[PDB]
Amino acid sequence: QDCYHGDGQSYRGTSSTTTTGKKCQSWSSMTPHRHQKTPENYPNAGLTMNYCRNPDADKGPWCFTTDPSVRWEYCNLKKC
Ligand SMILES: NCCCCCC(=O)O
Repeated sequence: QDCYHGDGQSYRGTSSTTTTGKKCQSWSSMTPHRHQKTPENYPNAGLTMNYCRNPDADKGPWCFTTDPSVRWEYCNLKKC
């Protein structure tokens, strides 16, 4: 099962697609979106490849988007 539990900071699945069906930008890529959500900045977060994560304590997993126009979105993951 690829779901999450409550806030999903726990998650470590390899779901890398947006809520709207967009590819997730890779965490360390500063293209298209430059940001500070790097493993250098969050060594415990699991800010690997381009999978949905929660380095910020948000309500659920998300990622930056490869759509230059859409900086970030929630992930297409379910609460389990
Ligand atoms: N936690 C949801 C919003 C992500 C904001 C990304 C930021 O620009 O650092």
